[PDB]
Amino acid sequence: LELRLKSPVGAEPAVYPWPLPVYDKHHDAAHEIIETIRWVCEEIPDLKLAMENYVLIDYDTKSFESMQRLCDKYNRAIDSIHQLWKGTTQPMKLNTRPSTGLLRHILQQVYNHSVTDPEKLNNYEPFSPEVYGETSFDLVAQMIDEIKMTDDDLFVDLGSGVGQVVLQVAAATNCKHHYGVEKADIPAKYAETMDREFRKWMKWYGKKHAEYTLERGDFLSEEWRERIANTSVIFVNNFAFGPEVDHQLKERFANMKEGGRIVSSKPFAPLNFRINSRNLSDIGTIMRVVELSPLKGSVSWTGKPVSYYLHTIDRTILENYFSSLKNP
Ligand SMILES: C[S@@+](CC[C@H](N)C(=O)[O-])C[C@H]1O[C@@H](n2cnc3c(N)ncnc32)[C@H](O)[C@@H]1O
Repeated sequence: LELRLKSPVGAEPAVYPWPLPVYDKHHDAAHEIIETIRWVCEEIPDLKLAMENYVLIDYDTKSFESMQRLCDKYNRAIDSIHQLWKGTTQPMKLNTRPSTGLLRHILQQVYNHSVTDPEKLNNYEPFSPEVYGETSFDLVAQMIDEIKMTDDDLFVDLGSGVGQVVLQVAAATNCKHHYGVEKADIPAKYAETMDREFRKWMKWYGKKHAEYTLERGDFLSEEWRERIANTSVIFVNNFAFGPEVDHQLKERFANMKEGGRIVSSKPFAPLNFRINSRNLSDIGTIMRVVELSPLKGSVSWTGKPVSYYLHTIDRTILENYFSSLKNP
């Protein structure tokens, strides 16, 4: 026994066994199905136009028949749309990026099909750099909107977890490459499935994504010293990293090129940094730091609004200090 949803672009249908599984207290396969149909409707006007017909909510996530009736109405509409494209009508553009709303849904779907046992992610040594925590879709969305990127950029998420930040960025921008490196076995293992599921579902919806790679590794290693040096945009959720690891990261950001940028949950240099005779060796001498605007309604455990910081490699700061010394 099952449930099938045909792809709007001919990819292999999505098959859900019955009974539909539950992902967590607020997410189950039944709702995923309904939302997926809703979103494909957003991709295809004619499809949405056909789904209005009679579907007066007469479906209940409990009954197989009731769900099978929903899927079938969706599937029959997809067949007609497919015939419609054989006619004169223009077939949906295949190399487009997903809208933000579809992307949120897609990542939710990929996650649920990938992180089967969410609890396992918390099995980490507390009070260590291994502490797990996920950056909200919204913040990543904010970063993407504020930190403009181009096909010239190289994006890296240091300590990528199951890799959902990399996936969102790869789906939203056109960097030459996106990388995620994660050290712990658990999140890294899940990342392999996140990766497969993601590519599979993007194909299913007919949406394009930039190049990306999810890697198992240690970003403090020798290999990464240079890779970091060549990265133009680094995202790093270092809230629980600690002074030791942050110090080491600073030692590595010191080799980045001008205009290179770093977005993190904990600043690598004071915001009020004033270069003087005692702090010449400080990383703050070669970078501008600013606090990104907080997203309205966003309370972290600290009770205050969640905060992220943008650092921009700017050696002009240092150059001017020395000039100021040739005077005054
Ligand atoms: C807060 S989690 C990241 C969650 C995901 N990056 C996000 O933004 O939602 C931080 C990750 O850093 C990783 N990490 C810590 N030290 C690392 C190292 N030296 N090399 C690679 N990953 C490391 C951990 O294993 C942990 O999963």
